[PDB]
This record gives sequence, structure tokens and C-alpha cells, in this order.
Amino acid sequence: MRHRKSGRQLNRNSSHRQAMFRNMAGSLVRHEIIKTTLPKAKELRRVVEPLITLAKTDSVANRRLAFARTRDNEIVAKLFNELGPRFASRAGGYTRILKCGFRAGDNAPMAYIELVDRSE
Amino acid sequence: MIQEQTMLNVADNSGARRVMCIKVLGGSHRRYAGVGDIIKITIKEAIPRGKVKKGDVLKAVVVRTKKGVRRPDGSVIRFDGNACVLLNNNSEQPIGTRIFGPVTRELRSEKFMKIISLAPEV
Amino acid sequence: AVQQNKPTRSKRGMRRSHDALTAVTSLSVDKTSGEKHLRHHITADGYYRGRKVIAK
Amino acid sequence: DVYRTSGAGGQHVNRTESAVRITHIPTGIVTQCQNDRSQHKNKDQAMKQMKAKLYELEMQKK
RNA sequence: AGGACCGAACCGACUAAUGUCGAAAAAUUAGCGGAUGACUUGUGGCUGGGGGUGAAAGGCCAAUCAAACCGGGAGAUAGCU
RNA sequence: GCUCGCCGGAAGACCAAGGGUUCCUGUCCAACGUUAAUCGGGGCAGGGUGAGUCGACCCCUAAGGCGAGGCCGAAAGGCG
RNA sequence: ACACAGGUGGUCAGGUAGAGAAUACCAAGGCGCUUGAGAGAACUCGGGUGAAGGAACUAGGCAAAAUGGUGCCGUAACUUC
RNA sequence: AAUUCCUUGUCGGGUAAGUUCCGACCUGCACGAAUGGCGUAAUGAUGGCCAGGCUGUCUCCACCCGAGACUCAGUGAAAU
RNA sequence: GCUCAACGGAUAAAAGGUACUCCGGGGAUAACAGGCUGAUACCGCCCAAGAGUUCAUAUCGACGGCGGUGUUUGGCACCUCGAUGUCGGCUCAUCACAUCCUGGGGCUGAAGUAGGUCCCAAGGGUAUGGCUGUUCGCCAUUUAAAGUGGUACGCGAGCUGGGUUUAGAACGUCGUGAGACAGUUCGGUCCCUAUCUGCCGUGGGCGCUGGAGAACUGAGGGGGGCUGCUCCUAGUACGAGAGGACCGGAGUGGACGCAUCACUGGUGUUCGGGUUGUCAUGCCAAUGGCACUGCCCGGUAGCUAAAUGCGGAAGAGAUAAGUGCUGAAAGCAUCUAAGCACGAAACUUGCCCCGAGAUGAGUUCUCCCUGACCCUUUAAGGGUCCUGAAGGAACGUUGAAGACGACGACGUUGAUAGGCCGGGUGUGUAAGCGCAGCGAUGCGUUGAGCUAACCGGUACUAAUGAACCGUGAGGCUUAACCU
Repeated sequence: MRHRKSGRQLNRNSSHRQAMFRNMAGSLVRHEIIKTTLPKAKELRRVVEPLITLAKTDSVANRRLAFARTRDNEIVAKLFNELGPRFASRAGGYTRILKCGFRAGDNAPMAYIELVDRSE
Repeated sequence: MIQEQTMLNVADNSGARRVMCIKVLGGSHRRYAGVGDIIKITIKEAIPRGKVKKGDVLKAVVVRTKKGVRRPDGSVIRFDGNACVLLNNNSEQPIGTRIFGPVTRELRSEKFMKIISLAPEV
Repeated sequence: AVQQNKPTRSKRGMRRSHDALTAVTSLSVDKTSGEKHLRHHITADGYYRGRKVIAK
Repeated sequence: DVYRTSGAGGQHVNRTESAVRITHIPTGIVTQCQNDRSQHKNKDQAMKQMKAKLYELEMQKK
């Protein structure tokens, strides 16, 4: 009965769910801020942050894993050269969660997830 | 873990080959039979020149189970295949003399001292 | 399965007794903006606790 | 022994009919009689065959 | 060569489940039968109500068949409701 | 616009049948769409269909229909 | 009757593996099926796995499971050969 | 017997146990020779019965992945 | 005079089938169930010779008699034919004892052990399969025992549809034929989202006469209530030998219930790896997508069982059948009539859970609130402004909590959740590179690399300060205590 379990299903099968956050993670590091549903955002943190943790330690193998996941060269271009460098001191918690309001379509709790830095 | 309709291999030179559990003795509506339990079985397969033939109903004591038994330390003894030793339904005494395999320490209940003494291992 | 008799308007009203919506009472003005926004929610202009974090 | 049996139909009916079954332990013979439609008389006609069957066992041992 | 075999398209409809105010006024899903023949299918014709057609069930004849639909006898008759 | 997923002897691209402007463009959002709609096969207005070689029409026939005279049948009408 | 999981004749129908128009992944091209967002109870439907035993279930091995391809070896009773 | 009421008839086999099954007897209620009789290889989405393989059908159920179910926002029935 | 078969004669000319059926009606009239009755069935008593070794009271008990039960088959049509729409099985049950076991006793022709019959007792338990459509029954193997019935022959708006009852077909028999049957034999749609009552859970409101946060008493209610074997006592008592107790104690199993993942396993489509076909990143390499997770092999946390612990009481009071004591009515006898003592898994408690809505609304502990005006039906009044505490709620991070609520933790006065660090655990020698080899590939670097829910720490992120609800000493009467 979900005792001590973890990870939200989000009404999607594993394949779709995994591909979902993979696509979302890439779009996150591209604009540094995206508007999505609260539940979805709370689970996005468990994906992007581990990647940023892998960006702090540059190498050849990590870049392959950074490509293994997210499957995009544009992302690895932004990573290891922008984030990793400017997030060396930050000990975890690279993402901020801000609750915007409610979607006017289906009345879903919309939230603005952005990178803690976002200097501009 | 030997219930009804369970085929078992013989671990004695009684002439039998394969038997089948038709009723696990013990309590009322007892499900399984451990290693140290008695079960009424029938002979579904035997050898030509034997002291017992196919179609006989007699008691038999289990000796080897795939489920195995546990020890007071929590360790188990998993076997490979199910084996049993034939007895005399009325006297409960073993029929054959030779035992073709190892047994468990649990049979040391004095009621089956012959089985332990005739066992090659354990 | 269906109703054996027609439920009166009385039973109908009593059933909707716990269907009345609740209020909000969680209003709060921003420190800098002062706009009445929801508690724990950012303002319309993108403000929060005195910071236009959205710049929208 | 008294036990029931089903019947025929045509649409949805359910007609249960009783049958008598006498058992003689000393001989193991079992005689049933569904000839009549009255428990008592069926038992009697069963006893008719029961006594008759027992009478035949006498002639064979004779 | 084969009313031969295995097996798609195509035709059909044995089993099970779902469905039963269904997505659907007999379908879907997963397995099945035939699959060069007594095969299947498109287009246009012919046979019609106590007659048509029928590898014959009394089955089909525009979702309606031990007797189609429409109009008229006809506001039939009704010891019954 | 950038990614993700699905079909791919089809959920693709063309004709006949059959519907009948549903095609394109501008514009509007009450009604219609099983939700919202600045969107649409929705309302309104304008516009689009160009053939000696494609098809029909045309010439020639099949099953079969009609059928001058003719035969038959109360009449209708039937066969030819 | 509907913007309905149905029905509707003919033509073209590629690359890799493959006997194949099966099938799996893709091309050209076309769509994500016109309500969604959370939750992750019982229970229902569609599926996966399972200790030991192996039909003991039941009207019945229904359903599931299992077997499954090519080459070669080998193959009984019976027979209309 | 797809036919046998009495009847699960009586013996053989098959199972630990077999009202069904496979041979036999003949006491054929009420088989019978184109209302065809007795057999018969092959064939059969055919009826009945065993054996092996095989498995959650079952002893005995447990867990997990999806679509509903439950909550929220929009729309919004039906039998009775 | 024919002729009126049915003889007030429908004219004096007139046989059947339908389960393909159809229409109009009936519980006026049948089948299932219910109702009344209780012939029959079942059960229990009364007298009784005899059978029986002597003796019926050790039972049985012929020949006859009197009643109860409403479990059988029937009798009567009271209820329903503008529907009460099924036999059996599965699941789930619940009640009555005329008890199958276990328990407490009387008698014996029960020596012993072990049985037979009768009395008391419903607490709890009251099998697994082969054949059949099965109720039933037969057989096999158990067990302490495998009880008898009621409950629409319990339960089909819970399932199945095997039997039997729709339409197809075949065989025997009967009929001239349609078709039929004390017949049997293949194939044959089980519809419905729960308004009310009820039941299993869970909340909102208000009330408890001041408000609030906790801890309990405890009426009352429910759950739980089975039992075998082995040894000991003692191989004693009894006994001719063979056999072989009561009582009390210890140990160990079967079924059942509760709880729990530490152990052995299952699962673990969020972890690691292998590998087939194919597509893409320009190619190799390395990876990702897809094909049930593509197919597979292992696996953490959880959940879970086949796994691991625990329970059933003992005891107490009052009784049943029964054994009694004393003892008169009746100078004796006698358990009873006064009085007194033992006496069952049964009754009330003892064990566990719920529980003050027990409106009869309890008790205890703690905390907080003691401002001016008016109108005044002069009221437990209402309104304005000033005050609004204790605490709660809202919102937020979430939970081994959870359908939604509710409940628990925390809210920077910080470890609630996520991230991060370390380690654990699982998986098995990554990538890149160097060397060897014709190559596939291997070796070294390396038990490395990668690690979801696990554990110990860290405020980097998000839990904002405040606002909102909630108030201003709590009526009357009487009595007891201080002025």
C-alpha cells in the first residue's frame, strides 16, 4: 500500500514517464525557467539536480553519461561549460520551486521552476 | 512441503521406483508433510524383481524435500528432489535395508534409528 | 437498482448540506508590490516576498 | 434412505420428485422404487421388491 | 495434377473474456476453419407474399418472417381487461 | 519553432461509386463540437472547377427490358 | 439517427533482416485518435512474475502455460498400399 | 448400444477408490439387413476416456506495471 | 318416419397435433416457496408376557394406547400468472439441540483397559479425493469427530449453467400421419451505475449552559472459547495370564486467529548487467529509442507468505445433571421442607479491542479571558467603537497516515521533504587508454564503474513575518459557610 515507497507515477507508463523528464530536463537547462504543474515540477528536481551534480566533475566518461541521459549535444554544450562552472560552490539544491497559481484550462496547480543562479 | 498428489522418488532398495502421496497423515485436514513426517502412499512405479509391486498402499517416511528443513540457527538444508523411505503400514518398520542418499538430522527420533544407521551421510 | 419512491426536496437539500464551497481567508499583500496575492503563491506581476523573481 | 430427483420442463419449471432407497446391510442389496408418486406406497413397493429380492437370494442358496 | 498440406490478403465464425442504458440494435481482443476451388468479390439484370428462394433451418425476402411492408375494407369482432 | 512517441501492403498518396461547395481566403464566437476555443467539415461574405488526346456522351453488342405487325387473354394485361 | 473502436471496389506499395504483401524497426508521407490535472484504497478490466506440488480445480485440463524454424538422422500398429 | 426400463446388471483391465471409458456374456422392456446391416484406412474448430509434457486452474494466494475507480476544474444523462 | 351420441335437441351433414407458436384473461385454476392440517414421516412416553443362563427393569420388547415437532410425501387452493423467474456446486454464512466429538455424571452382567444405555450441556470445532449434473449414495484414506435440521429444500440486483425446461438432430417404442413418451443422447445469450433499510469503515455540524489542550474512570458491546500424541506419576491400583487406570505435571504437533520482516524465499516494468533484430547520433566506438520490461539473468526498500514469535488459559463467584451433610413433617428412613458444602468447554467475570452522543452527556490536571456608551419589549437583549487572548484552523514541506476528510511530525526559535557528502546494499572488472592476438577477443589499469525507496550528518532549495476564526469572568433557585 505504498508504504515507504517513492516516485510519483503521474498517470503515465514508465517508458513515457522517463522520456517525459528527459525532454523536460533538456528544456529546463535551455531557458533556465519553465512553467509546469506543481506535481510534475516536484519530481523534476530528482532528475535535473543529479545531472548538475554530474556537471561539477568534468571528464570524458561523465560527458558520455551526460549524453546517455538527456540524449542531446546542445545540453552537454550548456553543461560542463555554464552550469557546472558557476555551480561549483553550491552544495546541492540548484533548483527553486515557485507556485504561480492555477491553469485556466483544467484548473491545475501551475508552478515556476527555475535555476537558483539565473543571474540575469 | 509434500502435499497430496505428490510424486516422490524412493531412497531404499525395496524395489519401488516412484510413489505418490495420497494422504498426508497427522492432524485433521493437514496440508503438508515435512521431512520427519509419515505419509500414506501408493506405488506408481517399481522394478520387476521386487518385494513390492505397483498398486500397493503403505506408509512411508519422508527423508529429502526440495523445500528442506531449518536449523535452530536459522540455516536451511535445500535438497534436490523428493525422497522417502517405505515402511510397514501396520508396524511402521522400514522395508528395505540400503538407503541411496543422505538424510537430515531431524530423523533422530529413536523411532527410526535403523534409517540413520543405514544412512550413508548425516 | 433504482429508487422505489421519489426522494423529496427535503432529502435533496440535506444531501447538498456538505456541498457548500469554502472561503479562502488566506489573502496577503506583498511587501514591495502590495498586491493581494495568495499565501505561498507569487503575485500576478511575478513578485514574492518582495522580489520580482519572474521579471514578467 | 430418502433422496430427491429432478423432473421435466417446457419453459422454466422445476419439479422435484422423491425416490425411496432401501439398503440391507446383511446382504448389501439396494432396492429403489420410483413407480408411485406417494412416499409411503413407494417405500412399500420398494419393500415389495426388497422382500422379493431377498426371496430370490433364498432360492439361489437353496 | 490435386473440392492436397502449412500459412497472409480475402471469406467465414469454433472457444474464452470484455461489452449488455455497449464504441457497436451481435462488435472488439487473443487464439482458430477454408485459403486453385462445391472459392470469393465488384457492376448490371431475373424470380415476389401464401408466392419467391432454399447443400432444407421453416432459414432469408431492406435491422421487421409458422408467413414482409403500405393503404383500404375497418370505428372488423372481443361473453375478456 | 525545438525535442518525444505511433502507423508505415497502413492511421500513406491517387481514381470509380456516392454525397453536393463540406475546397481556398477574410472575418465573427451565442447556437453545433460530448470540455475551453482568438480553432474547425460551425454562421456570414467573396472567390475557385478552363480538355480534339482523361472519363461520360458517341459507334457496336451480352444477360435482360421494351417491343409495329402477330398469337393469346373477362378488362387490365402476357409472350414475342 | 451521432464528428460512432463497424462496413466500402480498383491502382502504386520502398530500405535492413526475413521464404514472404507475415513480422520487427524505419523512408516518402501522415497522425498523437477533441476533455484534462492529481491520487496510487477496496474492487473490475488488460498484462508480467512466482517458492514447493503439479489437475488435487472443475460438468470437462475451459482458460492459461507449453510445443513451435532450417538441415540431417530416424519413424510402429494398421492400410484402400 | 446415440437403442437396455429394471440397472451403477455380472465378470476382465485401468485407479488407493471408476454411475463415464475399453473388451465379454446375452436375461434384446422395445437391434436388425437400402426406415440399409456389420466393419473400415484417411479426414474432422466433432462426442466420451486415459498417459506424458506443461503450467497459478487449484492447495493458497502474494507482489508489481497500465486503464477505471477516489479527489479537483468544465459539461452533463438514463431506467424508475 | 329419419333424428336428435351430450336425451330443452347450437340443422338431423363434422377426428387429432403444437416445446415455431401467437392474442385476449386468471392465483376465479395447477408446478417452486410460504399458510392452515398433521393422515404419513420423525421423536418421546404407557402397560406388557416373552426372548434373555436364574431374574424383562440388563436393555429390547411383540399385541395395543396417548401426545409433541411442522425437518418427508401428501390434503385444501388462502397469497403472487399487468412475473415470487432456477436443481446442484462455489463463496459467505447464522440459529435451535433431539450431541458427532471434547467436558460433567447414574447403572452395569464395565474385573482391568475399554464399551453399551440414559441424564446435563451449544463454548468452540464439525475432512481430502475417485464415480455421477448431483442432493443422496458407494468406495479409498484419514480424524479427537468427519452430527441432525431450520434459515423461499439459506444465498443466482454475488458467480457458474453441468442437470432440467426454447428453437436444430439422432435412436428405441407408440401413432396411418402430424407428433408424443415411467424414455437417453450430442449442441444450446444468466440483464441492472444502489434512492431507502441493513451492514463494514470514515468524516462534517451541533450539543455537553464559559472557552480550550490532554490523560482516564467506566455503563454497555464485540472478539477470543478446538484438540491429538509422547514421557513422567507408575509400566502403580485392578488383574488368572494378556493387558494396563483416575488425578496432577512437563514437552511437542495439527487446524485457526493476531502481529511482524530479524531469518529462508516470492515480487520488486523507478537499480546493475547480458543479448537478438533494427533505427538514429556522419562512420567505428560509446550510448539512447522501439519490439509484452523485446527476451532474459540477478536485486535494495517496501508489501507478503510457504518464513518467525504469540495466544487459546489458570483462577474466581453462582449453577446444571449428580454426590452430599444434618434433619423433621412421618419418634424410623430420607439431600430439603428452614439451613449448609462441592459440582461442566455451559452463565457472569478473568484475557484483548471499542467505548461518556452512557443527552443519565462523568472525573482529574493545566492554561486563558475581570473595557466604555447608548436604546432599554428594562432582557440570560441587541447594535457601535475599542479590544480579540488560550487554542484551533487556514496555507506550506510531508508521513512506515491515508479512497476524500480525518490522524501524526515540522514550519528558519528548522532536519519536514528534496538535493548534496560519506557509508551501506545490489550489480559484477565501466568508459578511455596501453599491451598481446590474423581475428573474434582477451589481459592490465580495477572488486572498478554505476547504484531508486536504506542509515548517519549538512540548511544549498522550498517550508515568510503576519493575517482569519475564537472573546471581555460565565443564568435562576435553595442550602451550607464568612461579614
